[PDB]
Amino acid sequence: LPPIYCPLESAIHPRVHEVEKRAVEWIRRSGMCASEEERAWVIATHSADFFARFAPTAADEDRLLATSLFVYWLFAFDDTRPAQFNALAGRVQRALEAPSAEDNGDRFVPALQDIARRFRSFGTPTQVRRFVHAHRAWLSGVAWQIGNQARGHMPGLDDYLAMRLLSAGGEPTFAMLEIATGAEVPDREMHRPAVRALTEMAIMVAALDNDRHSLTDQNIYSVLMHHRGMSLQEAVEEATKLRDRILLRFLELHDRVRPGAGAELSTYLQGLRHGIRGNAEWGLRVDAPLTWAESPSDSSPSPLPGAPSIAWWWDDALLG
Amino acid sequence: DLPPIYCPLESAIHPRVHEVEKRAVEWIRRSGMCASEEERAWVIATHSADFFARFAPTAADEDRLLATSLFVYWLFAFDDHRCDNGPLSTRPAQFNALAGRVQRALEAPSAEDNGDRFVPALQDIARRFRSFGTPTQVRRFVHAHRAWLSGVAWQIGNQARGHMPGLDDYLAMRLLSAGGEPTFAMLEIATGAEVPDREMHRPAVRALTEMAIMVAALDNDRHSLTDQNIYSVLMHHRGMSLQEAVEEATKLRDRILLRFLELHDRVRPGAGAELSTYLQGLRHGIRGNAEWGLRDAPLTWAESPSDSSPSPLPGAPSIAWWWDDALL
Repeated sequence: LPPIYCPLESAIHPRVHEVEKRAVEWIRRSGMCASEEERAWVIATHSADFFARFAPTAADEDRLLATSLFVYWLFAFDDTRPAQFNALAGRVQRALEAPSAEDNGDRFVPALQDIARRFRSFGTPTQVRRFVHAHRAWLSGVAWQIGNQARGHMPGLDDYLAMRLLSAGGEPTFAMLEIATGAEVPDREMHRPAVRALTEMAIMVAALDNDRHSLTDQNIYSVLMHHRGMSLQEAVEEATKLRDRILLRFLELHDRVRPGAGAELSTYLQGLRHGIRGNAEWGLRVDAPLTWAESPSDSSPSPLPGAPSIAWWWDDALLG
Repeated sequence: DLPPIYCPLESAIHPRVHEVEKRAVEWIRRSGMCASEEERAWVIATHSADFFARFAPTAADEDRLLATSLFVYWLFAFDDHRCDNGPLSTRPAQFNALAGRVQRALEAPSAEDNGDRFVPALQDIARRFRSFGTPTQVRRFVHAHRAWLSGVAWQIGNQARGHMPGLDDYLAMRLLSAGGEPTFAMLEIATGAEVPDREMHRPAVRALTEMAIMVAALDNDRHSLTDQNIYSVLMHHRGMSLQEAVEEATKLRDRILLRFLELHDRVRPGAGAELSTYLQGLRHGIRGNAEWGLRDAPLTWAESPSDSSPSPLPGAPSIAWWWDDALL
């Protein structure tokens, strides 16, 4: 119901329409889609538009295209029993890490191995490893989500946020920023806990803005209605306060970290911000005047009570 | 009828192994990881300090060898109570949630246990790793850890279904499920020798690491001799007798160790000091895994490999890139 708090930079790659054209071509020739109907559904995600908002100045069009292809792949992959899914997650992950892996008629594997080949031609082995690890973390979150559903386990807030941090696909999406820009972030800066907390907070906000398409009954609203005995409206109210409070922490930690940051880490952080805005904006649009909340619905500087898995995001002692 | 192991690698053990084992035994008693005295004695009897003292035998800091040794105890204990034997060993849906809760606890110190006695123990190990490892080395460990849990989740999925994976899926799965990724990723932590990203992530070093892990895994399948292991896989998929499968298994394991030795000899000369140390660790680890498996008494080793082919293994495309030098 209420308008989104997002005081972050909005921009989109100027060559977005050219990337999109090539991406529609790759989707058609990729084998990942059985019928015309399924290819139109994938094309209709507008994933080139989505990702062009994450890396709006990427110098290499090919880089943007490759990264964009994976966002199309991820929406096509998302669209299985836990036991089979755990095997499928293992095979798909192996194919990403081993080019000699063979498809065995699985329609997703050749397409991901084509994305991986492209990533290997542009990115350092280091950047490829970051993407590989982010990819496994997303697959873990999806395995967790499919598990809860098969059992009829509605997770509490803490488990839901931990799981949705992985299952929403934000880890692999944000790990593509460097591959798209070419700006290699040194280990010493990338793995600073402060930078990990910023990455996870960007991911968590994009995930909660995606949930907002209550229009998978494992979502923040279901979780709060089931565990707090709230109505839908009391839960939309409570979800917005949680989310706004996370993005308020992100802006605060970002302003403490940005000043000292080198060129490559600065580009990456601008990416986090472009991606949070891009994610909210793309969700609302998929050129109408959009209204944005000028102010957060909850301004508390404190950790979320009930969510101890994310409280370290607020512990400055632990982030230095 | 069990042929001796081909392992012409350096066997060595930390001179302070007994001092570290004593501290390890006391941590175990205080950890809360063990419900009963029978469990404490089971975990102590793994001799995991002996095990990892063979992986990092010149570790300058005893506290680093202790912390990495604790995770080896933890791993045996978590494998035996939550992965291999209890209600979760055929309940992938419940395991996927545990894998998620444990992995999150490793990455987030503010995480709460929720009635899990394995979690506070892991968090203590994690606190140790963050006290003296770099954030980079901690992330290398965290990522290796999730990789191992994904293998176990795959394995448990296969078990619930009574699905016997083919050779390709079994080697892919077992590369993860046998716990070699997070075991080998603790070398740097024990040792203190931080390997730069550009060296660590080199396809050649990744392949040497996978090969080290795959030999240790198949040495572990041998040590344990329906069940998903190399022997049941070859018996089911090639219609072999146990005896033919034991011989086929030794052959393919020996082929992988030969490629590892061959790639090692090409990479080692140019390696800087930290990558050299890491490499030595892979070698010490393969041998130490095999040797700890067979235990005072004289051990017999095979002098020659049972198969000397220099090409990729038939029926396992997922590992063929270990032999592709243009890619490495």
